[PDB]
Amino acid sequence: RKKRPEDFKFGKILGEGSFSTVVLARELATSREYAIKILEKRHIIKENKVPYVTRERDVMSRLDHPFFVKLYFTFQDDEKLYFGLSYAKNGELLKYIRKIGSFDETCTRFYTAEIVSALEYLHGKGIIHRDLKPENILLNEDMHIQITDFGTAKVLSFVGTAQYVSPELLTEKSACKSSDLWALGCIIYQLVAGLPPFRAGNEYLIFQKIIKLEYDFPEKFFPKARDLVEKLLVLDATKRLGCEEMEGYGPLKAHPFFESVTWENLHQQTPPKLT
Ligand SMILES: COc1cc2ncc3c(N)nc4c(C)c(N)ccc4c3c2cc1OC
Repeated sequence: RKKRPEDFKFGKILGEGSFSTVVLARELATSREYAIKILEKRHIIKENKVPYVTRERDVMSRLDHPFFVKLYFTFQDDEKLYFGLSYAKNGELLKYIRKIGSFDETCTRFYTAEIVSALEYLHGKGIIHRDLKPENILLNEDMHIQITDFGTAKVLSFVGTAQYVSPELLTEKSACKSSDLWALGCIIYQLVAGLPPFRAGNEYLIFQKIIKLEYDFPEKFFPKARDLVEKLLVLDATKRLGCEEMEGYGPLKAHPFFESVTWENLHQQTPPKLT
C-alpha cells in the first residue's frame, strides 16, 4: 500500500529548506494535492540530522488536530525520503500581515485564539514547537490556520528565529512549553503593530534587546491586546500566562481580550475577512 514517486505529478517548489525541499504534488489516482517534503538521505546522514528528521516524522505522526499540518504518508526511493503533508492553500500568515499591513482587533482576536487553541492542544501532548512564527502558521483554503514545521520540535539545544527567541534560551540554553508562549506574545504584537517587537541591525543586537526586554507599544495598539502581550512577554518563564506554574490554559483563555471568543468550535466558525 506504499506510495511511490511515480504516483504523483510533481509541480512547484513550495519551500526550500536547508536539509529539505517541499514540492506541491498531485496524486494521480485521487487527484488530491499534497505538500510533499523531500529529503536526500546522504545529505541528512552527512549532516548528522537523522535524529532531527526522525523526531520530526514521529511528532507530526502523533498530530490529529485541524489547526495542525497532517502527515498523510511516507515512502522513499534509493536517494530520497518523502513526507506526504497537508497542503495549505492560502500560504503563510506572514504573507497577509504584509499585504494588509496590520490586523484589526476582530481578525487579531480570531487568529490569535486559533493559535492559543492550537498550542493548548500541542502542549497537552507534551510537545514543544520552539520555532513558532508567522512563516510557520499557514492558512488553508478556508482561511483557518495550519501550523507546520516540526523539524525543531521537542518531546518532554536548538534555537529558533532570532526575533522570536525566548530569553531563557539565551540565558540558560533552556526551552520549555512557556517558550512557545513567548513566541505567541511576539506574534500577537506583530499582528497588531505589523512588526515583531524586537528588531535590530544584527542577531547579536536582537538578542540583546530580548534579554533586556527592550520594546515598545504603538499608541494605536489595542489595549486589552497590549495587556495580554505584556503577560506573555515576561522574562521569567514561570510567570507567562499559560505555562503550568500559572495554572495553564484556563487563565489564558479567560483573558479579557478573548472575552468575545467561543473556544468550543473555532475550527468550524467562518474566519473574519482580512481587511
Ligand atoms: C500555497 O502556499 C503554500 C502552501 C504550503 N502548504 C503546506 C506546507 C507544508 N505542509 N509544509 C511546509 C513546510 C514544512 C516548509 N518547510 C515550507 C512550506 C510548507 C507548506 C506550504 C507553503 C506554501 O507557500 C509558502
